[PDB]
Amino acid sequence: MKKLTGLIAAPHTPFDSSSNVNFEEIDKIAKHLINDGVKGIYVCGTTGEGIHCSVEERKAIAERWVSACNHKLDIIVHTGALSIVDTLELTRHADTLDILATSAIGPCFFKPGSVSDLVEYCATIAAAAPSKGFYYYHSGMSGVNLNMEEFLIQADKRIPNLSGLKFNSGDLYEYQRCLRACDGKFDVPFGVDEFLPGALAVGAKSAVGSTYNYAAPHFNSIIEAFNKGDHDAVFNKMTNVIELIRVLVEFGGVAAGKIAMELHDINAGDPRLPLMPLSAEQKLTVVEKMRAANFLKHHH
Amino acid sequence: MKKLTGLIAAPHTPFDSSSNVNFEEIDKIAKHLINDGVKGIYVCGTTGEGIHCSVEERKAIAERWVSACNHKLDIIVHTGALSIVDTLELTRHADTLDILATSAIGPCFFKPGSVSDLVEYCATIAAAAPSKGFYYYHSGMSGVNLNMEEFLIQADKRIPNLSGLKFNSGDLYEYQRCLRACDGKFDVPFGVDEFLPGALAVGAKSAVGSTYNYAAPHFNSIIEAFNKGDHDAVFNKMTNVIELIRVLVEFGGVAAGKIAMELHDINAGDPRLPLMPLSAEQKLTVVEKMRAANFLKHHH
Amino acid sequence: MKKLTGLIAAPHTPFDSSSNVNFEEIDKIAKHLINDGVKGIYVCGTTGEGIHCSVEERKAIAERWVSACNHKLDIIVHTGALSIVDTLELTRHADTLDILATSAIGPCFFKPGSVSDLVEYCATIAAAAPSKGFYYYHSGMSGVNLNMEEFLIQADKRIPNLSGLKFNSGDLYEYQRCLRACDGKFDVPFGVDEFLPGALAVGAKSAVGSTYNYAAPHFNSIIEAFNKGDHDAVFNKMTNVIELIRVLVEFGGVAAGKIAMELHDINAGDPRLPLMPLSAEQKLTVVEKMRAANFLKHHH
Amino acid sequence: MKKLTGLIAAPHTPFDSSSNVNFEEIDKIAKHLINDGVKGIYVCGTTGEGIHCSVEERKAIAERWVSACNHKLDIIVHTGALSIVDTLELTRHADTLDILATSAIGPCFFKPGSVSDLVEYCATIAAAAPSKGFYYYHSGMSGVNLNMEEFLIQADKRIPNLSGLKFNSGDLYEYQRCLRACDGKFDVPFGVDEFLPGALAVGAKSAVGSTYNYAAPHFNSIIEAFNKGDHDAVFNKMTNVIELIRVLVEFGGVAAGKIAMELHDINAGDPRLPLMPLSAEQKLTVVEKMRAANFLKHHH
Repeated sequence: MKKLTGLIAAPHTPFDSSSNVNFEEIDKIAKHLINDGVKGIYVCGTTGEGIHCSVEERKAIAERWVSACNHKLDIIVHTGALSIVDTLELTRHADTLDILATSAIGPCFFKPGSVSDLVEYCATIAAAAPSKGFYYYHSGMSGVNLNMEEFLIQADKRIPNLSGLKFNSGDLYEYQRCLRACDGKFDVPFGVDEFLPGALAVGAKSAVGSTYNYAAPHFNSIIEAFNKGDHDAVFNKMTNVIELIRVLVEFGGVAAGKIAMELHDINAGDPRLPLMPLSAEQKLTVVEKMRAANFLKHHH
Repeated sequence: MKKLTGLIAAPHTPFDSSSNVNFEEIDKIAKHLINDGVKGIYVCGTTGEGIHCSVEERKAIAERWVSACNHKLDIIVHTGALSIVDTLELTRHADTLDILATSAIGPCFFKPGSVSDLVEYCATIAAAAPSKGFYYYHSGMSGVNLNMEEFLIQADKRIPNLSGLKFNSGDLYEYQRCLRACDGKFDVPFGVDEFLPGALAVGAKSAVGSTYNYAAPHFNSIIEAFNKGDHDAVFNKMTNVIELIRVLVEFGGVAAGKIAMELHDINAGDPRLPLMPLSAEQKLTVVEKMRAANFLKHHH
Repeated sequence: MKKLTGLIAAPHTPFDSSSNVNFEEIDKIAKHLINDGVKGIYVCGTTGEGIHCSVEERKAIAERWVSACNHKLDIIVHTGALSIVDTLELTRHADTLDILATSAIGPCFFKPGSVSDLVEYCATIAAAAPSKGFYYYHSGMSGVNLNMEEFLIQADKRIPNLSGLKFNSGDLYEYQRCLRACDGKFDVPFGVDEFLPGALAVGAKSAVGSTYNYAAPHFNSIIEAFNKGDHDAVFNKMTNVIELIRVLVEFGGVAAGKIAMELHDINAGDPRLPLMPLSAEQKLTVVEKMRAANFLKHHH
Repeated sequence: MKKLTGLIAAPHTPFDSSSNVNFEEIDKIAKHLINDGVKGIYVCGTTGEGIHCSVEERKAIAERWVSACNHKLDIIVHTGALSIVDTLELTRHADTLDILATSAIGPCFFKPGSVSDLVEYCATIAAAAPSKGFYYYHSGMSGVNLNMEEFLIQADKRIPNLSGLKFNSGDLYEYQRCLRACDGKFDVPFGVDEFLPGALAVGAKSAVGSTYNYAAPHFNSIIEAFNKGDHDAVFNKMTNVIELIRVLVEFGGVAAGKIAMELHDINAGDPRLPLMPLSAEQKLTVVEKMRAANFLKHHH
C-alpha cells in the first residue's frame, strides 16, 4: 500500500439559494483543488456537511466528484450516517465508483462503548465496499473517545480492506502510537490543520483538512520549509495560519470556510441547518479578514 | 391545550432475525401498552432507535403505530435526523397522520451553540407539520446543553404550534423553571424514569420513558401512592425500580429493555449497530434478573 | 446511630475588611441558626470557604463554632485539604472538640481513580479522629466521580467510625442506591437545596446546604408540607426557592449567600480570592432581589 | 529578559519510609540534574507534590533546593495552594530566596470563571514576591479552562513582574497564540514532554516536565536532532519516549517517575495520599520496563 502524501482537502458541499446541491460549483471546486496543489479529497465528511444531505443527494455528490476530478485526485468517500441502513446503502454505492477508499466517522448518538464494539461497526461497513480501502475517521466532535492505537491493532484482525484512520485530534501522543501500530503498517493522515508542523515533526506524511480548500499552496510551503529544516520560515508562515483560524473561530468553521471559497471565484452558499448562515455584512467581513491574513498566492 | 398525564411509553422498534422492521410485533406492543395502562407513545425516539432506521422505514413505522393503536393512545412522532432534508421529509409525512404532535431531539454532531440557533432549527421543523403540536426533546445524550427555560421563552415568540418539551435530564432546578416558563403555559413531560417520584414532588404531571414499555402498572402504582401521600409505599416500590435499572446499566438500556419485552410475550429482537446484541446466555440472564426485581403484575 | 434530621446549615466564614476571620460574627450566626430552626452545622466546608483558610485559622474557627453553639446544634467539621499533613493536623485537633463527626471532600487535584483508593484516603483521615463519626462529602465540584454506593459498601469494611456521606449531587438514582446500601445502615444527608422535595420524595431525612443559613424557616415549611402530602403548597413554596437560587447563579453562590446574611443583621464580608467580591451596587441588588423572592418570615 | 532554554525539570519531593521529606535525597537529585544537562527546576509543582506538603515543609524544601543547586540551575518555585493565606505566606518567603521566579497553578476547587478574575488572583500572588519573576502554570488538571492568550494580554497591564506562563496542555493552536502575544514578549515554556518535537516545530524554546528528571540526556538529543533537521533521528528517539510514557500511564505518573529515579541511584520513596504507593513487585516492574525503553546513557 502507498500511504497518502501531502494535502487532502475535505471539500464543502456548495448549496444554492434554495439550499439545493449546486453540482456545477462542485465542478469548479475540483478544478481549483487540482490547480492549487491538493493531492486528494475526502468527500461528504464534516466540512462537506455529508450528514446534512440525504442518501440520494450523497450518492449524486460522490458521483459528481468522481466526474469532476477526471482521475487527477485520490478520492475517499465518507459514507457514515446514524442509520446503518443508510450507511450500508451509501457504502455499497461507493464500492461501484472509481475511488480509493470509503470511511466512516464515530456515531455520535449511541457512541461505541469499547474498541471491540467500534471494530464490529467498522467491519460491517468496510465489508459493504470490499474492493476499496477503508479509513475510520477519528473526530473528537463525534464523542467517541476510545484508544485508537488499540482500534488499529484489533481491526487489523477483523477488517481485510483496512487502510488506517484519519486523525482529527490534537493528541499527538496517541497519534505517534497510531503511526507505529503493527510495525507502522497503517496510513494515518493527520487532521488538525493549525497543528500541522507539530504533526510533521512527529512523523505525519499527509494531512486532511478544511483549510486546504483555499490555503493549500500556503500549507504546501510550510511542508517544504519544515522538510528543508527552515524552522524560522515555518514559524512566520504559521502566523498567517493563526490569523486564518481566528476567522473560523469568530464566524464558524463551515460557514466562514464556505465564504472563503469566494477568494477563488467559487460560490459555496450557506451551510444547512442546524448550522446558521452568515449575514451579508459578516460575509464581507470574512473575506476582508481572510485577505488580511496574507496566505493567498496570485498563482497555482 | 391539555397537558399530557400519566405514562408515555417510548416504544422499541422490533427487528426480526434479518434486522428488518417486524411490523406484526409493533401491533402486539400497541395492544400491550393499551392494556398495561400507558396513555401515550413517543415513537421513533431514542428507545425506538428511530435514528437507526431509514426515512422509508420511519414513515412505515409511524403509520403502523397509528393503525395498531386504533385511536386509544396519544401519539407523538420524533422526526429528527442529522439531515434537515430527511427531517423535513419525515415531518411533512407526519403532518398527514392522525397523531398529536411531532418532535425533534437536539442534533448531536454540529450542536446548536445558542438558544436562538436552536429555536431557529426547531421553528423550521415545526412549520413542516403546522397542524400538529411540536415538542423539543431535551436529551443530554445529544450534547446540546443550552438553557431550556430560555428555549421555551424564546420559542414561544417564534413557533406557533409549540407544545412544550420532553425533559430527559436529571436537572430538577432547570425542570422546575421550565414548568413555570410563560406563566406555566407549556407542557413539560419528565424523562428520567428512576427519578420519577422526585419529579412528581416538584410538579411533573406526565413522564415519558422506556421502562414504561414493560413496567407501566408498577410506575402507575408509584404515581397513585405519591398522590395519596403514602411515601413509605413510594419508597418500597422504588426498590424494585432500582433493581430494574441495574439490569439496564449492566446489559445496555435498548438491548436489555428489548429482551424485557419477552415478559409480555413480545419478540423485539436485537438492536441495530452501533448498538451490540446480547448473547443467548445474556438474554436468559436479563429475563431472570427482571423477574427477580419483582415489579411485574399478573394482570393488566 | 441516629440519622440526622431536618436542615443542616453549611455556614460561611465571615471575613472583616482586612480579610481576617471575624470571630464575633461567627457568634451571631450561631445564635441566628439556632433561632431559625436549623438542627446542625457543617463547618469549614465549601460554603464556609474552609480551603481558603490556613490550618491555624481552621482550628480557631472550629473552636469558635463549638463555643458559639453552646451544645444546641450537632456539629460536623470538614477537615479536608489538599495536603494529607494539613488534613491529619486538622482531624486530630477535631477529635479533641465536642463535635459529632469529621468529614473530608474528594481531593480535586490528584483525584482518587478508584473506589478502593478513595476508601484508603478516607480510612486514613477517619482514623485520626476515631472518637467521632466520619462523613465523606461527595461534591461534583471536586471532580471525584466514583460510584458512591460502592464507596459505602467498601468503606463499611475498612472504616470503623463511618457515619455515611453527604450527597451534593443531583443524581437521585445513585442517591437512592446509597440510602439502601448495607440494608440502609448509613446516614446520607442530601446536598442540593433547590432539589429538596425531589430528594424528600425518594427518602431523604436531612439536607445539608448553604441556603439554610438564611432561608431555614421557609425550607422547614416545605418539609412540613411535603410530609402532610400538601403538594400544591410544596410547589408554591418552591417558586420562592427558584427566585432565591437565581440570585446565587447571577452574583455567585458564596458571595451572594454572604450578602444575604445582611437579611438577618449579620456582616459576613466578602469571600476570599480566588472568589471575587461584589461591588457596592451589586450588594444592594442582591439584598433587593432576595427580599423580592419572598421566602423571609418576620419571626424565628 | 532572557527566555528559558532547554529542559526544566519539575523535581519530585522524595519521602522516606515515614512519609517525611527526605532532605538528603533532595541534595542527590540536584547533583544528578546538573550532571544530566538540565538547565532549571520547577519546584513544589505537580510532580513535586507541593500541594501534598504543609507550608512549613514547602518553605524547607525550597530552601533545600537553593542550597543543593549551588547557583548552577535557574529555580522557579511554585507557591500555589487552595488558601490565599498559605499562598501568600509561601510567596513572601520565596521573595527572600535566591531564585528566578515564583509561580501559581490555577486553583482547582473554586475555579477562576473569567480571564479577568484569574489576572486578579495572579496579580495578588506576584505582588507578594515583587523582586522575582512570576509564571502562571496552565495545567488542564486544574480544570481552569480560560483563554491563555488573553490572560497574557490582560495580565501584561496588571502584573509588573510577569514572566509568562508554563503551558502544560496539548493545545498547540493556543500555545502558538501565546508565543506571539504582545509581540512575542513573554516566556512560554512548553509542558507536555511526549509532544516535545511538535512544540519545537511551532516555536518552543524550553520545556518543563517530569520525565526530564531521569531522561534529560535523551530529550536533549531530540532537541539537537530537531535543530539539525534530522527528522528520522527525532522519530526513532520518540519511539523510546513513547515506551517510557506507557510505564507512567500503567503505573501512575508521580509514582512510577519516583521509582524511575532508582535508575540514577536516588531513593524518592512513595507518593503521599491521595496518590497510592506501588507494591514491591510493581516497583521491580517499573524499573525493568524503564530499562527496556532504552533511553538511558551510561554517562552525563
